[PDB]
Amino acid sequence: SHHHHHSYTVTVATGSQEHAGTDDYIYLSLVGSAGCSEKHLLDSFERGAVDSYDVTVDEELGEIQLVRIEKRKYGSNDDWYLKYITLKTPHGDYIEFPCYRWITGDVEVVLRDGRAKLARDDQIHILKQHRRKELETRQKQYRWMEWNPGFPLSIDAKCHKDLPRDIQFTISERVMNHWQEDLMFGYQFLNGANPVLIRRCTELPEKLPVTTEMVECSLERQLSLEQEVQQGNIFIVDFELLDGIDQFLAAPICLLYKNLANKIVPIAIQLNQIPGDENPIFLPSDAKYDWLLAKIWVRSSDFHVHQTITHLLRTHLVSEVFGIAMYRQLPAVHPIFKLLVAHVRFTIAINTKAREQGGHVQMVQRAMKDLTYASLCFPEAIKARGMESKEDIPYYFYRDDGLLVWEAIRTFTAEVVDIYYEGDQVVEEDPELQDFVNDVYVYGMRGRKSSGFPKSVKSREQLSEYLTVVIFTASAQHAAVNFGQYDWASWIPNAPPTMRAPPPTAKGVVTIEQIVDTLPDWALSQFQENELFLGMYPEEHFIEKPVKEAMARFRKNLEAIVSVIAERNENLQLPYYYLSPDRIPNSVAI
Ligand SMILES: [Fe+2]
Repeated sequence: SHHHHHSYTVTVATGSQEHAGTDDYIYLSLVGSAGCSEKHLLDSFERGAVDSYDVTVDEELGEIQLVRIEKRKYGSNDDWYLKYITLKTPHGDYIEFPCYRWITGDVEVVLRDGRAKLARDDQIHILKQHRRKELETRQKQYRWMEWNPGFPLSIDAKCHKDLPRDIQFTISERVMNHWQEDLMFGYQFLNGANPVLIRRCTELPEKLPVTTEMVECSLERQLSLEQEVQQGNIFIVDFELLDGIDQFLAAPICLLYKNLANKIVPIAIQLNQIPGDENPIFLPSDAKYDWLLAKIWVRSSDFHVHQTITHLLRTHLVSEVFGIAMYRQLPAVHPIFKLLVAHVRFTIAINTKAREQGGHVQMVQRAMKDLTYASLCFPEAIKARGMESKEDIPYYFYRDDGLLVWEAIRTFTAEVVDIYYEGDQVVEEDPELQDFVNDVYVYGMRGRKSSGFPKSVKSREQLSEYLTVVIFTASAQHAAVNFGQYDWASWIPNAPPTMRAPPPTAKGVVTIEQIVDTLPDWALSQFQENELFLGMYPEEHFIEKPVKEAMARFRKNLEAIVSVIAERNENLQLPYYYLSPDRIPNSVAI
């Protein structure tokens, strides 16, 4: 008798997404250590439904190793999303078999129980054959393809339809009123949509011939400009990557100053790289609209770097690399698959629907040189820009909140790594982990030595760091650069997507008219009702108590971080909440 909620006791859970149900014939087989069962027929599996069956075997099978599912068409094929199967066996044991896959009827689906296993744990043929065939199937279905010259390699799929079925689908107001203010312009380099470019200047670049006389009115400590550099109070945003893209663009240098109120404000702007009479150093002491238009041009450049580099290349395409490497080299039963699969959810499909729908390609090609592993290790990357000291640079909330979430994910990956890897040798000898890391280096990052990506991982520490890169990039870093886009780029003058006139080549000439003639004549910033936020793991790939306790500790820690950020934001002029963990999605899904 069959009991449907909404010998062996078999429970089948159908997904809650639409079209998850099927009307087709479902056959179940049990593979035990002492024999296999005949194919049993189950009779429809509706969306959200849990169907339970009582199955009597012809013989005693021993400990159940695998469950097998075949979907024969009843009339027309009907894709079926299977969440999991469980068994209560004749010997009283309860065994859970995580699936979370679409079943199209094209092949048999064979599931391990949910206890996570390294290759080293699988010594009987039944299990070694399953694992080997799974990886061979994965590496035929998930392949590398060069979409555009020089890009990280992506998925071998022209259309979203061609992907394997499993991986298919107030601040605005403030900007409007204050976008002309030097303070607001400076604030965004630390806490707007693109807070990753500014760095501490340690000597003035020869290509920016600014003098203490030019900026004396902006300096407030009775020091020369070169003395202020040496005291660490001068910062720079340099868009030289835009230089040499041939749809009008510039490649500005923007010099900034930490004033006595400890706020970083712009003090000089050169709109192109090569200094000259027709490339002036604009200053806040210039005519109102000279300085205003210089700033708009920097806002335009920051926008384009942000869209193509900060966002697309360094979070979307990087996350897709990690996701393809995971599907190709880690079987479902591997603990790093179980950990990472929720953080690459939808990443490949999002990128694929974008690709199907010149100068932007060059920007990616030029930024590949800086797409390093160290650049993705958030604490080290902050320090490499000289921005680490909170005593020195006190209003860098992207840094402060990133550090806490980076450290929370690091704590979690370490606990997980220590449950499943007893020492450093087990990490080094894990052949699937080594092939996963190697695919990233060789295929995703093209094998470029200067990427700094590890060729192998040989300790628990190093593996924890590497998993934190993957998870932080897909979750926190993506949210910080994606969800402030409506706040900061919905007022066009603060973020022009195109420019209709060339940059001004002299002072005292631009009018409010010329500013209007230069400027042009929300989708990606929204969350969804389904949205899964950092540490929500409804798909139970892990079923074991130790890792489940580690996940609960991870959530509690993220909850403490939410409270810290909320109490910090209570006292702030303009709250920074993009890195509050209740707002950080698990993955790149938008
Ligand atoms: Fe995104």
